[PDB]
Amino acid sequence: MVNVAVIGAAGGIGQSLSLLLLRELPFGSTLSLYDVVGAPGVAADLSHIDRAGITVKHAAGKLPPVPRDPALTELAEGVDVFVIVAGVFNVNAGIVMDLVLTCASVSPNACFCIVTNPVNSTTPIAAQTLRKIGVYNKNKLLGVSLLDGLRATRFINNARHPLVVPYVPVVGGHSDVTIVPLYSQIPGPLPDESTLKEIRKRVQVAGTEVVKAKAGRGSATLSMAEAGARFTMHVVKALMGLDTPMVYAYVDTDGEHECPFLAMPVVLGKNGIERRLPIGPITTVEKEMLEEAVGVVKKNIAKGETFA
Amino acid sequence: MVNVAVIGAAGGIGQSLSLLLLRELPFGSTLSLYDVVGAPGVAADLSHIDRAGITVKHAAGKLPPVPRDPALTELAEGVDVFVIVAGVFNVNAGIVMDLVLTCASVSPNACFCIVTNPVNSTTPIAAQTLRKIGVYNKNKLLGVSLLDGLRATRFINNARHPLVVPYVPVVGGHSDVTIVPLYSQIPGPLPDESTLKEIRKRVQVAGTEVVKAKAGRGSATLSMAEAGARFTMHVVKALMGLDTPMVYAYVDTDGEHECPFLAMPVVLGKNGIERRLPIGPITTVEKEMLEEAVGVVKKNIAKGETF
Amino acid sequence: MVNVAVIGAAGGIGQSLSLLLLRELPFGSTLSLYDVVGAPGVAADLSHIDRAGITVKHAAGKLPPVPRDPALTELAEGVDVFVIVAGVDDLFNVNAGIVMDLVLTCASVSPNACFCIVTNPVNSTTPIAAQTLRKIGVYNKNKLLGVSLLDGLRATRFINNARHPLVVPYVPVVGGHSDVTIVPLYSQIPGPLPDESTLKEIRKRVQVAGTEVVKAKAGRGSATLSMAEAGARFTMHVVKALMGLDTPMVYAYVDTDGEHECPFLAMPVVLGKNGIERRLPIGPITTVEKEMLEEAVGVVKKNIAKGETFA
Amino acid sequence: MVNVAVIGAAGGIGQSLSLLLLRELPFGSTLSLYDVVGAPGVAADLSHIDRAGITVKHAAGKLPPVPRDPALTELAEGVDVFVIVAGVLFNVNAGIVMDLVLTCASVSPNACFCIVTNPVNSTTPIAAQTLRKIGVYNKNKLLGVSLLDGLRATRFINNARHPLVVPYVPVVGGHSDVTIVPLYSQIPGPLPDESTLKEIRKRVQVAGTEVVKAKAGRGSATLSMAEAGARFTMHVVKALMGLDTPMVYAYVDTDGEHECPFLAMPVVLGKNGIERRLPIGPITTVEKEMLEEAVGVVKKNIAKGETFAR
Repeated sequence: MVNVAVIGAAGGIGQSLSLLLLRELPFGSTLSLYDVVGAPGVAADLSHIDRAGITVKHAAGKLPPVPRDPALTELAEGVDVFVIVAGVFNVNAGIVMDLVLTCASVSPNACFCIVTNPVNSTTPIAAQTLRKIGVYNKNKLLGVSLLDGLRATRFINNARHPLVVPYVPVVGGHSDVTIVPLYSQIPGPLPDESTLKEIRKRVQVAGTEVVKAKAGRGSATLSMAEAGARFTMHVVKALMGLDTPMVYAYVDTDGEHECPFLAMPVVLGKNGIERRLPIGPITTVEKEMLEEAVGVVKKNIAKGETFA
Repeated sequence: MVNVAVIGAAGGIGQSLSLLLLRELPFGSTLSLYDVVGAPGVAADLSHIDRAGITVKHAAGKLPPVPRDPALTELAEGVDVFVIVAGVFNVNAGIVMDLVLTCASVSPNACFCIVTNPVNSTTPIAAQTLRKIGVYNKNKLLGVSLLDGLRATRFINNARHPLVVPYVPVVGGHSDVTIVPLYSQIPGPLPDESTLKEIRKRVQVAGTEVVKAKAGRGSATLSMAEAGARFTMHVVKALMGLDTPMVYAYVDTDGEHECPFLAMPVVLGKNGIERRLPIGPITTVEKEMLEEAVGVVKKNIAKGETF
Repeated sequence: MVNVAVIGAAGGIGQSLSLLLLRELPFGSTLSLYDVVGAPGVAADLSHIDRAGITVKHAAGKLPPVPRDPALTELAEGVDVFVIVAGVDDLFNVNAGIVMDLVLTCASVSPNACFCIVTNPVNSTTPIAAQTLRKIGVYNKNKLLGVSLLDGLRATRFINNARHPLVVPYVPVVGGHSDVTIVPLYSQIPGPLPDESTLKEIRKRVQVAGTEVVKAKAGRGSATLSMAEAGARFTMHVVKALMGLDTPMVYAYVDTDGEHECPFLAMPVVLGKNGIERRLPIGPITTVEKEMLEEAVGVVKKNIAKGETFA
Repeated sequence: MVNVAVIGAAGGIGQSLSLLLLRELPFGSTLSLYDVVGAPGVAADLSHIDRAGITVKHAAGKLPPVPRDPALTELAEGVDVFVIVAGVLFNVNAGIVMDLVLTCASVSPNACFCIVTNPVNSTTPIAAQTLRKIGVYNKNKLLGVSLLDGLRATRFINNARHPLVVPYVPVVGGHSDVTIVPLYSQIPGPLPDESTLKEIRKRVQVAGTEVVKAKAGRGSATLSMAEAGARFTMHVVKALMGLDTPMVYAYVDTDGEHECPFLAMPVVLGKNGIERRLPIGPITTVEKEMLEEAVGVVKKNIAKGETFAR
């Protein structure tokens, strides 16, 4: 009833994301993997785990890539969700533009989730590609940014033990400074000022901590696989009508905020985004910080939009 | 409550093992990670997932491996379950007997699980390692053999669709040909003779199939991580008195069978192996397969204990 | 999107069944409750639980009963599953008449629905429902089941009590549903079965547990908390198979075409998007179980004829 | 591991409360059912359900009740949580609550008491007086179940803000019909309006009479408090084993804080019971008038029940 495709499934992120998706997909679904190198090896590895009721499809790659690769054209028949996770800005921009053109040509009513690293710039890029073809729904393009909310939630639960909250709202952007946590809109007696400042700074520059631990080897591969798999399950469950979750995602604001591509709460549904909620009441400190984030996001959209 | 340690966690197989454990461990547990290189990087990677109730520790290795190191001893204090997944025959046998020596000197009352490649050979080596120390409980040494059950369940499920079974018994050994799937002891009308031979053969050489598709660049890693993590849930959940599961494993056989280290069903409890069950009824074809399998397993055991 | 209706929700078992169903139904499901008296209370009592995504409807019955109740006809539009648990030396007659009328009223507007029978004289009431559906003109032999999970629950509990740390998830039970017809197949389960002369006592206990419970109640009532646990599980299995989210294997008092000579035995089946899709053979049994089976079948044969003669 | 005793298990609320507790209790625990009439019928009814790892005990009552029932003295040995459910009004119900706490606390002075008897405003302080005569009284181990309001509040708001859904709604005050004050300003998302929040906040305060009206004066919400009572008990047992630290709203005793000694306020459960008492938090002007009035009514109920003990 649902078909989920992963683009770039033989990488570090794609391998772990694929394993978690297999263990949680509903009965009777189907998977689909694609990569230039390593797809056959990964495909005949998940076919041995029992997981009754799940079928795995497979499409091999090609010697150094050519535009509009023929193999991907037959893999994209009848696909409902595309998880575009491929890359290692200039090099990554071309890869995103190449893939969306091939995938959207066969299936034009599907949903897209962007997981490539500079989400601020590749999300608007994908909007231009769908405009040239002539098919574009603003309610079916989402940029995954749930990783920051996972870091904000963890950092507050370890400071107010044994008081535990499920989630924390985060708005703004998703790169380095455009992330702003709204710690005031959660139940409980917030710890103190001049300590929320240290916690708020940690969430923004938490990425550089992981790459420093690896001594410049890699990045936080395991974190985004968990964050990507959680968000992907939200879309499919809402697609079948088994949920109406309220999540935070980098979406296109139809009016609303002056910035056209802010990261604001939404309500998912059968047809995609269903409701766009206002940010809500915020304090003075979170007001000055938010106004600085919107300015930086403005340039990021334009720079990404210069390419395409 | 319960402390779980994964030795050799920065490898390709052990990285997916740790991620799966963090999402299933009970509230208030602990996770310990150790490897020679790359331990801190994995450590400050899972610490960012929220997962309230779980703490994470780690210990870093050093220059090319030396004998028993202080870093491994400090992490091993008060550890209930040890998962040994580390390696690259003689190269792996030397590594395994070193970690068990250093781990068992600080927590002799723990449960040891073996994940490394020569299962029929590394498991008796660890038992001979513990005897030399002075402490060895035959109910607290298990060799993981759940991958064969996962393969045999999938292959038989594809053939009898839409009939689904939760598990399939597998006895014998682990290497290539000692694996004997007992398809007669499952509920249902088995498809047909002269077809089960191919299915039983596919399970025997399923490992070689993955390496060929990888162009001889590696082996299965995503499938072995799932089996290793699933088995550790049974041991931990039973230790804290929340279940008593019946599993198949490559365990010691005191009395019972003639082979000193056959793989047979057991029942797990608050002290480890508490009840060993007989293999049960079999047919003629499976009896012949088990007769040849026993001969190779006996020879495999002797070679490992010699080392 | 699935519609599940519980007929007789204000009785002793209907209330617990409805409460158990409310917490397990899938998102977007709808629950209907009908009874002659007491339906509004159950309705605007269950509606105050959170249960996001589930709507609760109801239709109150009437005065001393009348045939073809107009409220039931209106409530039966757009229904997928019918869960029929409604009833009070002549206990059989009242229940048979009630079931006949209820099936006649419910199937006249939704012929493509599943019927589940939970009224106690199962062996005689299931062929009554089949014959009524035949009389109407619509009858699907893969969409008519009789719940028989209570005996399996009892057998599993007893055999797990016998063997201390060795647990099994289920136990095959074939035959019928009365006290002489239940026959557990203890040979087709893993492990070293305890001993002879200890299994006969267990089988007798499985057969007489109902009278044990009734007598323990000082002759005042019957088993209601246990009977409501089985119906909820069977209904969950049916709805999840119908929606396409599973294909499980169950034991139920279903029809058989061909196979056994007895028209309405209880054998393992596999459920699918169209109800039953594959009936399986009973399997290999030992000699002691064989002797029970031929005696079990004889009583079931005479049970079926009474129900058919009633119509 | 954990022994849970349900007092009054053969009643309308107790029977359904026991059925839900059998399906959700952790492996390795034990149930204990007691009542004056009908205990044997219920006890040998839940033992047929397999649920491997659970043992069901039983203890019959007596003739028309006598003080200090001997049968209730052996069952009280080893219990870890007591769920007082027996009931029929204030004069009759106060005698029953006073008798059972006296017998149970004399054998198991280190257990948790979860009062579910109907006059929660008046019966909770009564049990405090009973425990003081014996000489053992822990204020962190005595709680009153008032979770049926949060269930009613969440369902009513979620039916008007579709498709926006919240998991819980904070409710404080008391528990009868005027002492309930829901705090609808403390939830995420844009609140609907005014002059409609007034009708919603009022319905939560008069919902009990609506259930009785539908029954034509035959009963009350038996199924609702069974679900509410069973869900609340699971929080306490899990926090005793150390498997959770939930934050819940309950009618507890405050060691200072509010001037009213028995307000309903948020708390944090732990290994020893209540581990933290949290401030109510910011509220709006409209809800400020309701809360100030509610405290005045609550004060009478505490003193009305605390003088019956003498």
